[PDB]
Amino acid sequence: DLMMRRGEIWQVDLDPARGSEANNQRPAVVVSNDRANATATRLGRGVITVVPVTSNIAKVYPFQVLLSATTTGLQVDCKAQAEQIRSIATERLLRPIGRVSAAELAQLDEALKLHLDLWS
Amino acid sequence: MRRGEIWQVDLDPEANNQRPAVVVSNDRANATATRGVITVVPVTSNIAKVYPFQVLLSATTTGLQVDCKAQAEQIRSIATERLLRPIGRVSAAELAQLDEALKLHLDLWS
Amino acid sequence: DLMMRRGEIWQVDLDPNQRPAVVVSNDRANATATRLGVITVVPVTSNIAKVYPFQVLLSATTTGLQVDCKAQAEQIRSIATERLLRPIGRVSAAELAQLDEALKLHLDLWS
Amino acid sequence: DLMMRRGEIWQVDLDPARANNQRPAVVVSNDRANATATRLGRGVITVVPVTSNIAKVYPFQVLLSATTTGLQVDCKAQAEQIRSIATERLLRPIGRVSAAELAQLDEALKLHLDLWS
Amino acid sequence: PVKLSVSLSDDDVAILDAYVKRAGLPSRSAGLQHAIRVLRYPTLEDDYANAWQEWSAAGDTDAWEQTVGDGV
Amino acid sequence: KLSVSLSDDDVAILDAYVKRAGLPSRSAGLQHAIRVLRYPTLEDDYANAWQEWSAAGDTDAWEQTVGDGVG
Repeated sequence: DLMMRRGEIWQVDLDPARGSEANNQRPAVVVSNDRANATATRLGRGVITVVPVTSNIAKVYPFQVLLSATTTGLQVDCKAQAEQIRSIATERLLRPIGRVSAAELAQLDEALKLHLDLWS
Repeated sequence: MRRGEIWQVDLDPEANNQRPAVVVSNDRANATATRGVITVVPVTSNIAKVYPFQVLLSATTTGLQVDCKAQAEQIRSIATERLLRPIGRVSAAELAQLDEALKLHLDLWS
Repeated sequence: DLMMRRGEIWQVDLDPNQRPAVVVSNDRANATATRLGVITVVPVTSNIAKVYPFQVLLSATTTGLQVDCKAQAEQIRSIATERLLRPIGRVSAAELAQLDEALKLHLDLWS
Repeated sequence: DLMMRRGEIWQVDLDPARANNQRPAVVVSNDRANATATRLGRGVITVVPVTSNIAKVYPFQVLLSATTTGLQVDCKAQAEQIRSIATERLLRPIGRVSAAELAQLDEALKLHLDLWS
Repeated sequence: PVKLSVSLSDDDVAILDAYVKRAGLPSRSAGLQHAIRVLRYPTLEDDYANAWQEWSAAGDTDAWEQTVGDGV
Repeated sequence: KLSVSLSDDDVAILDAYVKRAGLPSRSAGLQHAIRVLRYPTLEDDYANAWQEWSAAGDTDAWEQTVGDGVG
């Protein structure tokens, strides 16, 4: 029951021009709070905040979280990059994929707190 | 590049498309960013309303000409090459308010 | 002169127009009411596209409501005993527990 | 816009034809619903009618003591007459029951509706 | 009745006490019961708006108004 | 640190929320709840803030950065 909410993974368009412009097409985890998200869904339009996700695992940093294909619905194992967090218009949402596990979501909260210096 | 500084940001792909923003990514990510993005919060001079996810930055300490507000709900990570020049920095109190606004918008416990 | 008990789905007559509703007043008050009187009911509708937290999904049964319905606790009403025509059926104990929770949510009650 | 709040006494119109069957009633629906109905200017409020017949006060009814501002005579809230009504039937606010009276009304509603634990 | 020891910041306890005074509640515990229910139903306001809109939109529900004066 | 008294159903709701949200403690759950009590019109605040943002053209202004660091 994906409803465009926090922790959900959506395929989004991150190209400035969009249209027939190829690539910059990435999965992303919604990290904006669900009062904002629910408002955007009620209005049919809004500005959400997402963490881009990449299939290029490479070197994993403490501000990134490993997301498993077994739970997320992604085709391959991926990595959420909290250091790439960005707000986008809901027009750039393309397709719901699934959501991160509760453990993955907890560690994404950690990674966000680290990247944004919000550890207390 | 340090957290809390207001910088002028190049938003070109042309002419004069530059706007101030507050740096919110931590100082060490800022130091290693070109290995690359800096996470900033946009700032606007329209302060008719200030919402709980937004923070007023007082022209006394900003370096901006007028009181502005940081819109934490519009947080964005941008290419480091877009950070043109520093304009100023928020106070410690304004930066704490920005911390609270970021935790609110991103649903982060503390 | 029939007895009406909590959790029973009844067909009510809204004439000065016939609708199902779940009895939610307690059985002592109901037994008194048949002799006096009003009974508190929760209207039931067949519009189940969305079931909000103050509403309860009532699954269809063969002898009762033929289609899935929902009890709308946010529309709770006390109506004259004479309007209570016939029993349609009984909500399950699970459905009635959910209805208790919906009533406490709507009326700001705890425990 | 007058904000309807739980535990406050409003003068309500209970006539089907909309005939001077107006009488006080205590708002008992929760304040999230109440504030939504206020903000939108439409909705449904759940109230408990109040009567000036205080002959006998049963455990499902609550004695409301008179005030200088609201009801000028003692009354009783009849939780057994609870009903939901359109917001336009709420005419004007009269007053507000005490905290103790509102707790009493909680117990009266839980008793009448078998919501006790 | 379950009892808990919890850690809340000074600002958080100030917010809770303000909600308690605001809602005329007898204790921080009652305040926290209200808070937990709010946690359980995050979109309750919109839920009521939509439920009322569907109810009023259905013509088969106006008949219920005929009972508004029952028992009184 | 305080001591509160809640019902079994209250603690069950709180634990279900903490579990679903991946929070580290019941105190964290209660912190979320209090933060929700804190801002009653936050949905409205977001609607109005987005309206200001769009009315000023700022999404068009900042949209050239939406692909930075990725791809």
